[PDB]
Amino acid sequence: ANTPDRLQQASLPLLSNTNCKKYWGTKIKDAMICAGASGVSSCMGDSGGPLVCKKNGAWTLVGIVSWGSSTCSTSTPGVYARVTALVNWVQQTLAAN
Amino acid sequence: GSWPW
Amino acid sequence: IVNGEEAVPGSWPWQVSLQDKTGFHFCGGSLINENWVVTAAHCGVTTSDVVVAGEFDQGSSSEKIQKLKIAKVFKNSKYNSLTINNDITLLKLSTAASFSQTVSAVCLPSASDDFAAGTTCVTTGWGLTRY
Amino acid sequence: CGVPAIQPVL
Repeated sequence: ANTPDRLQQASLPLLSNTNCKKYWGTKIKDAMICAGASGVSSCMGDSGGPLVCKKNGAWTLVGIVSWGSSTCSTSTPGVYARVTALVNWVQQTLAAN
Repeated sequence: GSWPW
Repeated sequence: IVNGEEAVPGSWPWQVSLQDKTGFHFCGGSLINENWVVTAAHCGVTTSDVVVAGEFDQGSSSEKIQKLKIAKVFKNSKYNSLTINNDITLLKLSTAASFSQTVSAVCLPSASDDFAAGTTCVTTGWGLTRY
Repeated sequence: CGVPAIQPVL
């Protein structure tokens, strides 16, 4: 295996959960969003980092790197925590702490 | 095959 | 990231590295303000790990990085480690990050925002480039 | 939030 010293990036597309289930079946839950299967893959050590999408001039956290192919296959979608499903919990935790 | 990343 | 490319240094200023006591990078995270980082629950962070902000080259000693202590770990109650669902943790920093050109926050969505299938997004990190 | 001072190049 190869770990990079320098920060890496990749562009990759969002999938629908319905379509992502063709790869992963019932493992895909509403609080997940799939991305990739596009010739890149997140991989071990990427977890917890961002999946960001740009709109109206700014980058928004849409996913958190979570899980996927045990071989980091570039033809299988990666699975990310779906931030829209989780953001109400975030904002509250901040405001209460 | 799934795995934490 | 397999088959990605090297980033412009400092161009993903919310990206942090979660490192253990030995300095080993084990996960990424994202700054959402000066006091809080969002990461994955399954990263298993505790208050003995540290958040490293401002890094590009983890093999370089010449970067002005911020090694930030973690005061508290907030694992979302909904996290199910058996299904890896609701995979999110918040880290409250002991001392605020100092924002700069290379250290700043990512935006968060509203719960009702739509991100359509087929949209091209970006992911970043120091994960493996070859399995 | 969300607007890097050092613009990313993809």
